[PDB]
Amino acid sequence: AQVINTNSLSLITQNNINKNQSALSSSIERLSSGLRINSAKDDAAGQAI
Amino acid sequence: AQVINTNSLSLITQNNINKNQSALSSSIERLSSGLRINSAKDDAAGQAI
Repeated sequence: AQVINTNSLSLITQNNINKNQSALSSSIERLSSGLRINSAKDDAAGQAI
Repeated sequence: AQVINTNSLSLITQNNINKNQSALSSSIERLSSGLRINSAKDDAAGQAI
């Protein structure tokens, strides 16, 4: 290898997984909850209606 | 052989070894730590950035 001070590829991998973790959490919490809005974290325009 | 008081070629050889010694020491210290800069006796722009 060339760089040993930092494993930049590992940083890219972690950055990629962090985004997918949010989608996983949102999917699980929306599946558990009956309501689609799930506590107004989404757009509130339909939430008020 | 002509004279024995001074062995000039020996001194020139010593100068060559001393010149190589700096490169050897720099190589060892740079291999020791990941940082390429390593307390830059080198150019200081990169360390500033």
